[PDB]
Amino acid sequence: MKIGIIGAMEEEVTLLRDKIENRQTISLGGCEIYTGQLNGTEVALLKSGIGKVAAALGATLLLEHCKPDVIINTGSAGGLAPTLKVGDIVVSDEARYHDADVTAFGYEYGQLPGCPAGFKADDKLIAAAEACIAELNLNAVRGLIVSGDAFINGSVGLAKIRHNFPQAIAVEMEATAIAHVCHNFNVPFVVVRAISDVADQQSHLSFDEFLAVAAKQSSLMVESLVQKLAHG
Amino acid sequence: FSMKIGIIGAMEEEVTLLRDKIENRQTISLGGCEIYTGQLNGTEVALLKSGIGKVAAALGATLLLEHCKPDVIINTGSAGGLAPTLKVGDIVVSDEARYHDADVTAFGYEYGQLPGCPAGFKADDKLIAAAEACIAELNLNAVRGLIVSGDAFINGSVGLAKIRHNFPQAIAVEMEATAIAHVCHNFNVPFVVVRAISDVADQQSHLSFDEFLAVAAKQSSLMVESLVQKLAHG
Ligand SMILES: Nc1ncnc2c(CN3C[C@H](CSCc4ccccc4)[C@@H](O)C3)c[nH]c12
Ligand SMILES: Nc1ncnc2c(CN3C[C@H](CSCc4ccccc4)[C@@H](O)C3)c[nH]c12
Repeated sequence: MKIGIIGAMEEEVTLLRDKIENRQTISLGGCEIYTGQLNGTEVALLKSGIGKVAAALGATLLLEHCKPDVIINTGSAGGLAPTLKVGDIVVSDEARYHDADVTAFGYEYGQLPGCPAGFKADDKLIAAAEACIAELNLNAVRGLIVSGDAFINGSVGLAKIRHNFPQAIAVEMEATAIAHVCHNFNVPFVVVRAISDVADQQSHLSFDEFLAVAAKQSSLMVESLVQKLAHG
Repeated sequence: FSMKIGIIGAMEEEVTLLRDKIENRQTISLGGCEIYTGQLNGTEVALLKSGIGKVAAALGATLLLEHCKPDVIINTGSAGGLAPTLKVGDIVVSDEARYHDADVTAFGYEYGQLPGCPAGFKADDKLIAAAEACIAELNLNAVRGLIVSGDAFINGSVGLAKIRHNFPQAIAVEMEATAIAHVCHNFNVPFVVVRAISDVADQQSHLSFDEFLAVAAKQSSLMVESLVQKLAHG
């Protein structure tokens, strides 16, 4: 069993990179993949870069060169669910683009042609993440995570997300692109991210202040998740 | 006699004319995409049908580069016209490509720019020069300039007005070119976009698109055919 892990930023993957033993680095298409073992479990950790295209490019390389069994997308997120606080965990049951619009041709808002309207996260991965959450006494929410190529900062951008996706629990920039690539290769995925901000007019300040905490929380969750998946 | 020209279009109607002209055609099926290998009037080509939108294009482009290692990439297909002098059927050639829907301006990046990327991706001078030569030789109407991409079909209202405000110099809008440019940038692969106008991205864009996609696909395909020939044999 080989678990794939994707994070956008150095800050989001560095704690995990530090823990990978028998570590090698694949440098390709402007991405880095760190292979080896995380607490005795085979992993391949991609630092993708920010945004949908970076993520898609990276995920494609990871799948092709490492052939992981499953994909875990980690990192920070803007919280949208009312009970989320900075540091809290969000688990995808599903990922959708909040910025895709071909509704003029009768696709669902956020759906692109040739894709499902949303991408369903894997039930077994979700169950394992929720067990870890319980064992670690974490505050978490499970639900729709929406992705776009914009940093959300209140105002019109937030209003548009609330309009189209009142049920969305968090917003970020890579998860759906990762889900989309996984869909095309029939690879199970889950998103396990931690809240850095709440996507409002204070989101820039909050993010600067709480990215470190979000990166730590998400990484600790991912470590626990990898362990649970490999060793029950 | 040793070059391989990569060509990318999103939709079947955009690649079908080119696909039909491929000698010794074969098909590679991978990651939900198709790549047609063979020769086009004697020049080795690899033609990708990527599907629609930024991720589809990125996934497709990555596979094409990894599996086929083309020397250059030509992005073909339709676009919404933004430049005044553009009519349906006319050619657009990219000088450069920017995301019209990327916004990390909150952290001081230029509008359209993603962190880790240049603010826009420049098309290859030689590729552009040859595209401009084919335009003269074919006696076509064309504009060269900035082409912008996003994951939305543009249909007037705020959608169009926002693009025109943020990119007053943009000459066309579509949904794959910048994703392709971005992937090519990361692999150090020269690209050019050579598309043809199907609509003017206004209230009427959906009707205009349905009506003039065939014309767009024809005119773009003709241009790519001449371009491949020019790149291969001067
Ligand atoms: N409010 C928000 N909107 C969109 N995404 C997020 C995220 C998740 N991220 C965090 C990452 C950074 S956003 C742009 C950026 C670039 C350089 C420095 C700081 C921030 C990007 O990979 C997506 C947290 N809060 C968000
Ligand atoms: N007004 C416009 N906005 C964005 N893109 C375009 C384009 C270029 N295309 C044409 C392609 C189709 S747009 C979405 C779509 C979906 C199903 C059926 C028809 C069109 C997509 O690859 C981007 C032409 N006019 C456009």
